[PDB]
Amino acid sequence: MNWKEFEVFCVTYLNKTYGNKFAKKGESDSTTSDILFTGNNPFYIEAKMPHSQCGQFVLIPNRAEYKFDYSPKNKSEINPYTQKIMQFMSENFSEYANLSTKGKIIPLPESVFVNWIKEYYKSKSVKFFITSNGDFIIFPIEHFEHYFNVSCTYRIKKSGSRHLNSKSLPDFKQALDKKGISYTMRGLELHSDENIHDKRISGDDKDFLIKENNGAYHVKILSNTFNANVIFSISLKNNISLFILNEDRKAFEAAISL
DNA sequence: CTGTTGCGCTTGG
DNA sequence: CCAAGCGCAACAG
Repeated sequence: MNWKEFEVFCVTYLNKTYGNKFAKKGESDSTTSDILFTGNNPFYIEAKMPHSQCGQFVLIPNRAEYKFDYSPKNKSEINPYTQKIMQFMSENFSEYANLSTKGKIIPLPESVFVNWIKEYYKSKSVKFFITSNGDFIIFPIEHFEHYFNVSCTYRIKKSGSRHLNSKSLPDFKQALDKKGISYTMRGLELHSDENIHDKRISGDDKDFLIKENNGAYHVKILSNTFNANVIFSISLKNNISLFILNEDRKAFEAAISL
């Protein structure tokens, strides 16, 4: 299943097993965490697939100073582990200053990255993670390293899309016409008997993406922002202590009972 | 009202 | 399986 279905699967399990106290938040909403527990001890739960990413922050190369600057537009604050990562990258500036989509790994001790994750998720009011290897695994954030291997890379990650808008409509129609596509439009709604699902076309410095939903097409404008972020990847361990697993399930049971 | 950015999410070439 | 990015919301203008 995909990540959206996986999160629903986790919420269904939580409500079935522990009562109707858990709610999934909006898909792709970056301002909140995946699952909210309702109770006198409220907290969020992150659902993670076995191979997932797990937080980021943008760094801007300062070529005049040969160091990295923490973006003032980042949505979490510098913690001591952020600072260790920035120090390593800045002291190795020539190795990281040339940004790439392939990414440059950061070979610091894994504990630095685990500690970043623990601080970051604490700051988001996330007390537990849920994952699955065929059975559901629920654990408190302080035990993260017993469940996931963590790595960290610095890579360009293009920013996301936006909806086609009225101002961009002439440019979009011009791009369609140059491609020879037969279509009509009612406002921002596109109609075509051609097979244009997931089609990419461009014009006047705009890259468009045509998505099919309902009974017609929804057009997106892709970003032109290509900044680079430190970003964490996690891989579920194949060998997890059953002793830790069982005590962590009891810790979850305590948290929802407070 | 529009375009930019950073964070969500593993993904699919 | 590894180089790579779109769906989303807050922001500034």
